[PDB]
Amino acid sequence: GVNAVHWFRKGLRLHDNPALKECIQGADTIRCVYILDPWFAGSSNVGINRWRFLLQCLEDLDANLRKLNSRLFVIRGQPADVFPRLFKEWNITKLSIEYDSEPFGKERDAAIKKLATEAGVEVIVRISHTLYDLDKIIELNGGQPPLTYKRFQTLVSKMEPLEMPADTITSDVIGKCMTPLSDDHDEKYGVPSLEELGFDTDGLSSAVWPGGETEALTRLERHLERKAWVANANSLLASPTGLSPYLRFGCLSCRLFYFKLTDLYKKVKKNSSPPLSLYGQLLWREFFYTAATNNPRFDKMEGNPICVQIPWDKNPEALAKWAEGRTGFPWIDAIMTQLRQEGWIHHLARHAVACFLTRGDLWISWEEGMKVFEELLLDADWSINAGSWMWLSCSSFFQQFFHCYCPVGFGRRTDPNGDYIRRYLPVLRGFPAKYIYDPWNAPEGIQKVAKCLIGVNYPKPMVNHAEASRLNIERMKQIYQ
Amino acid sequence: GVNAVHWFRKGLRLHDNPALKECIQGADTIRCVYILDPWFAGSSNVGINRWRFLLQCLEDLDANLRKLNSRLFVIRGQPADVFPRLFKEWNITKLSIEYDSEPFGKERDAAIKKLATEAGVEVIVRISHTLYDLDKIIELNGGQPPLTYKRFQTLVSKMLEMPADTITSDVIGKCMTPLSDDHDEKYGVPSLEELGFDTDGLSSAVWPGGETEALTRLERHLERKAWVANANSLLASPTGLSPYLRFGCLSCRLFYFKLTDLYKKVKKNSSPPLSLYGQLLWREFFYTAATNNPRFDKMEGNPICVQIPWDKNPEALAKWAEGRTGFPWIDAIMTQLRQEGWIHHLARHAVACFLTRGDLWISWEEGMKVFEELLLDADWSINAGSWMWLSCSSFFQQFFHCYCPVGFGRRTDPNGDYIRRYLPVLRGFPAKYIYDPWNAPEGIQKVAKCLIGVNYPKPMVNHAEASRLNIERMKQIYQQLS
Ligand SMILES: Cc1ccc(-n2nc3c(c2NC(=O)c2ccc(C(=O)c4ccccc4)cc2)CSC3)c(C)c1
Ligand SMILES: Cc1ccc(-n2nc3c(c2NC(=O)c2ccc(C(=O)c4ccccc4)cc2)CSC3)c(C)c1
Repeated sequence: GVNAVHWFRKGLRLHDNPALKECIQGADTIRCVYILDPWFAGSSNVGINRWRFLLQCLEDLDANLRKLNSRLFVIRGQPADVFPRLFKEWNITKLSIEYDSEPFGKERDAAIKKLATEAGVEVIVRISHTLYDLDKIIELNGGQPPLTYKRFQTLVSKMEPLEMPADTITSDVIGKCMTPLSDDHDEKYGVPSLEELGFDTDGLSSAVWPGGETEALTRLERHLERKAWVANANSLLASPTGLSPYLRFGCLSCRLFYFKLTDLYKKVKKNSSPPLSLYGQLLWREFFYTAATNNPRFDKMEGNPICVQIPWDKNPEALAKWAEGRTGFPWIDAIMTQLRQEGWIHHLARHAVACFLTRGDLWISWEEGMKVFEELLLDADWSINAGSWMWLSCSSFFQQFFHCYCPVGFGRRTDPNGDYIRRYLPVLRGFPAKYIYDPWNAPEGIQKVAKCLIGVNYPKPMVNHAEASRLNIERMKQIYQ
Repeated sequence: GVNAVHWFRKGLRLHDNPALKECIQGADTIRCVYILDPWFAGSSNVGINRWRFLLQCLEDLDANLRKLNSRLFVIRGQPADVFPRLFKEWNITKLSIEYDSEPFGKERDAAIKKLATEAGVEVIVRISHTLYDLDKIIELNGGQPPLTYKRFQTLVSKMLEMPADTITSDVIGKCMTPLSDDHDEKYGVPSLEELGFDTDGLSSAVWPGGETEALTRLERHLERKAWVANANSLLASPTGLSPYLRFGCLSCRLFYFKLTDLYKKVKKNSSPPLSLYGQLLWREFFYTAATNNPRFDKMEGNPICVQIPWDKNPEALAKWAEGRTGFPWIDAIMTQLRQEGWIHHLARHAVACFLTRGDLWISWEEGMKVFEELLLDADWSINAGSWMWLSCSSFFQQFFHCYCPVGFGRRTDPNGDYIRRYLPVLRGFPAKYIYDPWNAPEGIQKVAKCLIGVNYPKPMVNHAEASRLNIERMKQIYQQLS
């Protein structure tokens, strides 16, 4: 008969999944697969939050599929080795995927399409990770990706109204489509635990960001309700209505979010032409995906056509202290600790520790910061992470920043009372607000009363910002030439 | 054809702009440009008020140019790299600028003239940032700028130039501005975020930039003064004009004439006193003193600056720069400067004396750098000259008076309203203790809920001890020179 397979990679949801909906059409059987690729492997225990989030997404998908009398099939191995066996054993006729625009996903998917052709399997591809058809954006721009966000905004303004979401997969959508199940399904295709991937979980609290479409749809309605009523040092903390990690994994459709925000704006402000501020970072997300699709070395400086060439220092000792939150600047260290512990930090906090690492203080390549964020950040994948680190290190030709963050000062304006620093660095809980952001300048009496001695209980500033930043500012201006 | 470009740097206005008026004459096209030079980069969020004021000046220029069917072209890059490309691409034949007297500007403008010559572009320079032709003052004085303000007054006594008509739709005539479809994307005015500044913690400006704001303030300022014919003077006034004079949103020559006409109307007299013009001639004086002195902002190697061995104490500087000295008078002024970008002239005297010859004995150069980043109404010449003069670093201006960091505030604002506004942690403290919190009972402290050392910092020096020693240092320095 007609045996269909939907391949989950991103887009880990049943709502607004046009590839899955079209794959079910006319099908006698459906199997939803997720393939754990041993390509992604070798991470240490620091990368646990990404894996935990992913596994919780798969658990949620499996549970939602079970309400449809289906299951999620989790298969371990490389897609190129896995899919030819699946095609033969399940007698597959159709394979569906949500389009992936990133270059190595395009490479992977092109190879899998060749194998599908060899097996006589039709391939269904549908766009649903981004608001727009990125290739149409590139085509409208004469075949090259927009070089600036303003150019991107202008291109997007002329393009056809973004496609509306597809109906959720239901009892009715499935119909008489069925999922054949073996007795040992859970043993052979179950979602893995963290331990099975090798991670230590004995010292592990419950997630601040629980994965999955169910969590995301619940957050969406509360996020919309809170913003209607509205019509800070607590925004540095993880919000129970924050949606960004769910947008990265596809537990929440970005097109549904866009529509729900626009409808909210119309209902609250009684106006049909909202400002860009409404959409937050949705268009910047779309922009970095567009800039990366055709550039397989988007994540590299050397040989990358759109990346200014800058002689960053090689300093792994300084990089580690930055990555591990042991810089001596409580503001910077608190941010890296929150990132390491929970996997999300505020957007302004991302700018602060990125400027600190690259153009501001350490003169270390944006590539190294990207790799640490790649390991630790829940809500940014390869395109957006490479794009943001490039842009924020002044390595994009058309975005020169005139401003350089202060590692002490920026924190004081944001949390005058160092509540944020007292939370993520409790060893400084004694220090008062006048010294909490620069503990080195506190007298030894106030240090001892606080029961933390700089240099012993907490480390001293790793550089002098005034000295370092002035030189790096002079370095960058020379580079422009 | 005849394609003209007017280059805005200062003089961000359409009124009293003789360079732009002459550049338009005989031109087939006109484009007004502002060049964002990456040389000014590297500021932290502390420098946001200057940048915000500038961008609002540019926005206003663009909005007023749009009423003339024109646009402001904002280009990012160095003038020396930008202008040769512009000349070829737009086929420019003339380039106009308002004269800039500062050493840096003269150096930049000489390099751009050489590039213009190489391109076959005629260059138009007209004076309109100052009341007078500064070089004529210098020639009048025998080739050297006046050393003292009184000699300067004497020189201008013997010499103001009159203003040109505002650029109108009639003035533009058949001159037009060719526009690309992507103009806004390519030449639009940048936002603060595009320069890297954090705007999330930012309310609306106390000092909104732009000619339109300045001309509105000018009329209300003149009407208020006609009617009159202080603790609230420490606060920003809705009729204050000084930031607009610095950026050239308000012509200083228009202001001079309107003030003179007001005096003639109200007092029925034709010979006004110098006090009528306030800061206008001191502004002119510092521009004249600096224009030939590229090291005017330095002590060592600067010929008119007395050599004084200030201490290098960056810990003390930061407390002064961040308004954490323990003296609520000094701290309130530095806070108001950081948050808004203007403080009263007498407040400037107070925190300058405190930093240099009064208390901390830190070099006037360091105060100037903090002021250059924070202060909206003083540019390089006036800022360097003011810090030199007020730190007794000018040979011919010796001050016999040392400001008191507690007493001066009390005489100015007895209740302490000013301190309660910019330092609300001391809102509870009564007027007897608000200017010196340390000398107050712990009971009044606890009731006020600010404990010194806990909610606000303690005095960083003993003024009596420090000032006496610094006064002794100063008398010693002068004697070695005499
Ligand atoms: C270091 C870093 C890494 C990743 C992220 N990040 N995460 C996500 C997103 C991003 N980026 C971003 O929004 C992002 C947005 C703008 C710029 C920019 O240049 C720029 C240009 C002009 C004015 C202000 C700014 C750079 C990055 C969007 S979707 C989840 C960030 C903010 C920082
Ligand atoms: C620390 C500081 C920095 C800048 C300024 N400032 N701002 C602006 C201006 C100025 N200066 C000034 O008027 C200024 C005026 C006079 C003297 C002087 O020696 C002096 C000489 C005799 C009697 C009183 C005083 C010093 C500075 C004029 S246009 C905007 C000030 C007052 C202080």
